Amino acid sequence: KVKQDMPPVGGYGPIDYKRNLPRRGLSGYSMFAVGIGALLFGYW
Amino acid sequence: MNLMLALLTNFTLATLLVIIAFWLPQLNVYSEKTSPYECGFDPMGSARLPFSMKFFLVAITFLLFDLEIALLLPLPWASQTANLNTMLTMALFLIILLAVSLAYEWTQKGLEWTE
Amino acid sequence: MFMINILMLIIPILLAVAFLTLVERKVLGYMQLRKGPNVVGPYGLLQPIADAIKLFIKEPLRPATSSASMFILAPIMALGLALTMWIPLPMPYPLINMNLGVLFMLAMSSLAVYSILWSGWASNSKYALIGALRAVAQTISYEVTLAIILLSVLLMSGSFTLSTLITTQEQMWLILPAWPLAMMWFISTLAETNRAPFDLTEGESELVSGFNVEYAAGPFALFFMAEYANIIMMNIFTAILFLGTSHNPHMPELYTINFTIKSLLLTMSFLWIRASYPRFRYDQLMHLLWKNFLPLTLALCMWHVSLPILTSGIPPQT
Amino acid sequence: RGEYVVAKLDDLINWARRSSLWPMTFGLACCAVEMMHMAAPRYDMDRFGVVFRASPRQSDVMIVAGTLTNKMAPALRKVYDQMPEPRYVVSMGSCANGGGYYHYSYSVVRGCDRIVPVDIYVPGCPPTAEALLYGILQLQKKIKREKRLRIWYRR
Amino acid sequence: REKMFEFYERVSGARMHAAYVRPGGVHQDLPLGLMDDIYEFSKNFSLRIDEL
Amino acid sequence: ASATRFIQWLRNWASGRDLQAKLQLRYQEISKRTQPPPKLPVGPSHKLSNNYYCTRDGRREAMPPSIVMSSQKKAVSPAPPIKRWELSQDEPYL
Amino acid sequence: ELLQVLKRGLQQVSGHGGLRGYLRVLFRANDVRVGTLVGEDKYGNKYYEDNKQFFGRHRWVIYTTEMNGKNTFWDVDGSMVPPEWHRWLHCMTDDPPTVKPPTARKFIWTNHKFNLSGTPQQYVPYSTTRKKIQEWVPPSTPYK
Amino acid sequence: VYDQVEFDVPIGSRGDCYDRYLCRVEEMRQSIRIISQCLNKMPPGEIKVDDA
Amino acid sequence: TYKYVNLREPSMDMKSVTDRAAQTLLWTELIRGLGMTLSYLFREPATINYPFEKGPLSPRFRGEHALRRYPSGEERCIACKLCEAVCPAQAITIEAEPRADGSRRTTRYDIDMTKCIYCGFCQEACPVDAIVEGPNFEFSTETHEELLYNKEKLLNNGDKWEAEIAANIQADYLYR
Amino acid sequence: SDGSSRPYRCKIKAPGFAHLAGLDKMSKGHMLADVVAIIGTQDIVFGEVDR
Ligand SMILES: CCCCCCCCCCCCCCCCCC(=O)OC[C@H](COP(=O)(O)OCCN)OC(=O)CCCCCCCCCCCCCCCCC
Ligand SMILES: CCCCCCCCCCCCO[C@@H]1O[C@H](CO)[C@@H](O[C@H]2O[C@H](CO)[C@@H](O)[C@H](O)[C@H]2O)[C@H](O)[C@H]1O
Ligand SMILES: CCCCCCCCCCCCO[C@@H]1O[C@H](CO)[C@@H](O[C@H]2O[C@H](CO)[C@@H](O)[C@H](O)[C@H]2O)[C@H](O)[C@H]1O
Ligand code: SF4
Ligand code: SF4
Ligand code: SF4
Repeated sequence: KVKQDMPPVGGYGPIDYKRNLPRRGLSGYSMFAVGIGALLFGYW
Repeated sequence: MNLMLALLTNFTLATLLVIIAFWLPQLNVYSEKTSPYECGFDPMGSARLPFSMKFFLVAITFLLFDLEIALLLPLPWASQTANLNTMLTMALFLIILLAVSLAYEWTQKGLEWTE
Repeated sequence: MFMINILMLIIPILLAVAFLTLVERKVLGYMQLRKGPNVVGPYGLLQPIADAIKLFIKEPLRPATSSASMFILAPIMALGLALTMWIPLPMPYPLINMNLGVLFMLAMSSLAVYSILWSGWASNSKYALIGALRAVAQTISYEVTLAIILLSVLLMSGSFTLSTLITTQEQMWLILPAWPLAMMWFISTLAETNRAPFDLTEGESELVSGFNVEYAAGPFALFFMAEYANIIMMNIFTAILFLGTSHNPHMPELYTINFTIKSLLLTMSFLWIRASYPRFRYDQLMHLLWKNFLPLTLALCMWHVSLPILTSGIPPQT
Repeated sequence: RGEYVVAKLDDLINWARRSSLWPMTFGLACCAVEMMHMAAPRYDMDRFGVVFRASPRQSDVMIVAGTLTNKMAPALRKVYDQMPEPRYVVSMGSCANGGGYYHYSYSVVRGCDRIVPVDIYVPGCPPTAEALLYGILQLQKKIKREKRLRIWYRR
Repeated sequence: REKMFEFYERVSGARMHAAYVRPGGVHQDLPLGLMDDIYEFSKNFSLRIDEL
Repeated sequence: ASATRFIQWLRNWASGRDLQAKLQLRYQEISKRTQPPPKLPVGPSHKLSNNYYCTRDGRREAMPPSIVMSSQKKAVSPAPPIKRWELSQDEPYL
Repeated sequence: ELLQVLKRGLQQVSGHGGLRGYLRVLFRANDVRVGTLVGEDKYGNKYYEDNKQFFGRHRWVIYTTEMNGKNTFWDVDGSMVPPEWHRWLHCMTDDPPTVKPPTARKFIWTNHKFNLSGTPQQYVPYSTTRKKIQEWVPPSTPYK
Repeated sequence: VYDQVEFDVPIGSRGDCYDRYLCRVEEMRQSIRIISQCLNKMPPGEIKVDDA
Repeated sequence: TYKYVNLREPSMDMKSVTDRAAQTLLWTELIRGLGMTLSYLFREPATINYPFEKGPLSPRFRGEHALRRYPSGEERCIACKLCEAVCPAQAITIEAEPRADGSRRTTRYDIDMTKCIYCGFCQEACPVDAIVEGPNFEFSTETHEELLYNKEKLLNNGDKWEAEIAANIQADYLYR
Repeated sequence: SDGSSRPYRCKIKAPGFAHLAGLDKMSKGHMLADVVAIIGTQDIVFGEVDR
């Protein structure tokens, strides 16, 4: 019987390609509030 | 004397290292070696030719703004005055006027480089 | 006994600089999924020595068109002034205690620019000239902002003495009340030291080597040594300014340990930043400083003048 | 003994020179891609102390990586001449070695050794990045064999 | 890219100048187990693009 | 593959990805370097009959160019206008 | 897990026959990993593998300190690997010559040789053909 | 056999370097998309024209 | 089908405008880029320890040339000159004549390794597997002349590398 | 082709040849460091440009 390089019986598993940049981090309100809170503690 | 000794030592050591660098290695001088570098081809014209300055206006402004910091540096000492009403007004007056000139130069396109 | 103290300053600086080059190569290597120097000595520990010896037995070249005196003067001045930036640094005691130590550093930093200007001009070469004029532009970009930032911070310290910054930060790091200034300061020191993403006077991918394209062997090494000595010095300056270490007079070595760790970590971030970003275009550097930092630095200078007065927290003059 | 001292001093300078080889950022054609692969993470030439630098003034080695044409020949000689000494040349690939597959071309220099002296010849079209790395290590061992101060002593 | 030269070398014996595609088809057939390796390479590459 | 748990968490957190599932260094998932021998198929011309080369000779079917005009009604274009492309349903906007 | 890491590091000193052998490999090969010995060739090279290392680092050779009368304690190069182990080391095969020995021929070199360039026993090219035109030889006696 | 694989052509809007950078990056993802189809659709048979 | 790489309209609600304000002032997208190079610092690097470790190759690798023999020790080459005819670089030079016995054998067989493009057409063209490209790629020399191989050098290469060469042909000849 | 086993003429059309010819057009009004970016965006390899 012929034996040459072929893909598996049901094909290969799924391959990702779409862009994926996960969304991370806090909101603008939260980050500004932390910074202003740090300033006020420092001033005091 | 401490400071002058420190300055003399710093630059002496630097000079000594240059002297070693020039007198210790084997030299082989010829015309092609010491010719000016320009990526393998001979330079077109002299490197002393005029080089246009596109930020000429910002450079002149730097002069006027650099003198402001000389006027603002004494502020930590000025905060020790009893007459705090006057200093705070005049301290803020100077900075605001410095900000006004920046706003004027910005809006009039002085910060953009010429073409 | 003072000359011995001077030598216990210069010699470690040069050795610290030499092994900073190894650390930079390794850190960039691992951040780039490679190893970096690991053959010359164990873990590449002897790589700096090989580079130093190699460079000083390499033939130095005086270009045929160069101005000989300024060509030789410029590298001497670069290293000489680099070592002079360390003499007022309190670690925790300075070699030279100066009333206006902060101002002394501004003067010496401004004078160190001319080592770029005169080396580039004296070379009499077009890539060296372009690199030199980028130094003019880059100095025009940052110094005005850089001195005003120091002024805002010193309005809380109360003097230009560097050792007073230690006393000011006995209860707390100044980075809390002045983190907006710390950010703009940190970026300024990158431009001040000609470091990526502001590595424009040498600008390798655009100007081949910029202001020092014609320098070889020992003279080249001096510029390299000066450049890396200023990386460390300006990160030490940042640690003193914003991350003050507590000083116990009877155990000063504890200060020097904690102080050294902070300065090392700040120095690592320069390598970390170099591995992470592309390069500014040198006109974009000017507009960064003049249109973003300067408007905010001017506003914050007003704020830090008023704030001690309105909160009744003016620092002592002494 | 002077003989012992100069023998040791050669070891010192030879070790420094072979341990800190800085090739000129210089590549001509296909073979420059394999040179880029030698700098890449798998081989990481930098781990040997081999650092690319653009300026000829700050370079120790010229790797001639690709075809040298007649139009490019003066430029290659110019940047070689502008290297401070000691300087070495590595000829990489068939084109630089002896003209290769454009050997009979009217516009091609039949080997870069017509223009510069060559220390190591690396065969291949292109040599694998590992073949080039073998060539660089062969240059290091050549430098390790230099007897400059021993020969000076016996002059 | 180094991993992709390995695919070149495994079908042609040369990392770069394969001379593999010729008028009439290709020079040699895929070696056994090569498509499995290409699939392993492909399954992770999109993550590398994201890092870029 | 040998990184400790803490370093795995640190570098996973720093990159925002799960790096361990898509490691860029290859391990045991790749093919063996010794493979069983192939037995490759033969092409369609491997026949013992009904296989005269003159009936499958591509080169000898190539003809010299057809002369349309030699220097010895509705207008036309070289081909119909190209149909307009459609937006991807996969992801029209990156 | 940090202590476990340090114990692996300490086990490498013992795995290399003490600190002297550990320093020997660290300075010769700039690596101190301990692998499974696969075999040794007649020139003294030692071949190791570790299949938990990523592909490329899972096999390696520790070159002999002496080969063919040449001191190779510090001077080693890839051309010291004999052909039988060359195939295994470059992953052209899975089987070492210990398990799958090569086919023996009378004409195959019994003693492998490394790169001889730059030595008195380097290769020197020459034409392998004989003279093509024979020149007439005048008579050895006078007659004129 | 390019008429047998599905892929999208990236298109820029501003005609500058940044849009061409994005086009090339997205083209790499489409190449991975095509490669995935080539592995699954690879047919058997010979590899050069059976015409000696 | 096509897709747009850069055709976005950004949100103008207060939350989205403040999220961009925080990004501009707090350099959030620049910090995100530091995290990615930090994550590589703690990855195991891809460097191998050459020359103690070697890059993987396959049986098809095209390296240094060699002239092979039959098991009896007779040369395989019959001076047919097919390798010389196909050589894209004209790197092979051959002369031949009847040996002292009646055999058809070469008297000259040169390969200019600085003309060769290591393409492998010669071993494809050879009808008797006489000329092969072997697995050796570590034969850089100090002189140009050392790369102009005559018949003695190539026969020595075959005698030197036959053990590996025969095994590589054994792995690949059913693909040929 | 002229009917024989050796091509009569083979003109190679390299995309980078046209693209590089347009470098002067694309660089109008830009600075030195932008020309570095513009060269890269064209994706030039001089093997095909020069042949
Ligand atoms: C209660 C009253 C209180 C009053 C005070 C309250 C005020 C608090 C909030 C004020 C704002 C805080 C931030 C101010 C810092 C300066 C921010 C800034 O200017 O960044 C914007 C700048 C411009 O970039 P761009 O977005 O292109 O242009 C904008 C439109 N033209 O973009 C940049 O600067 C980017 C710089 C690029 C180079 C960065 C390379 C390094 C990045 C990592 C650094 C990490 C920082 C670590 C700092 C160390 C601290 C020692
Ligand atoms: C020792 C120091 C350790 C430093 C470690 C560095 C890694 C830190 C990872 C945190 C990620 C950065 O910070 C966080 O991520 C992204 C960065 O743009 C921001 O989120 C933003 O990202 C992108 C924009 O580029 C978009 O998804 C969106 O516009 C916005 O949500 C978050 O508002 C911020 O809070
Ligand atoms: C007292 C200290 C604090 C006070 C701040 C002092 C600095 C004030 C800065 C100038 C403000 C007005 O001046 C300036 O005018 C121009 C118009 O050409 C505005 O707008 C212009 O510049 C900005 C940035 O270059 C461009 O994005 C915009 O395309 C353009 O319209 C600026 O956004 C504004 O900053
Ligand atoms: S030797 Fe081969 S790979 Fe190198 S430049 Fe010439 S043709 Fe290209
Ligand atoms: S590999 Fe190619 S170029 Fe080299 S000798 Fe064989 S046919 Fe000629
Ligand atoms: S090596 Fe092979 S192809 Fe070349 S002449 Fe000899 S038998 Fe013919």
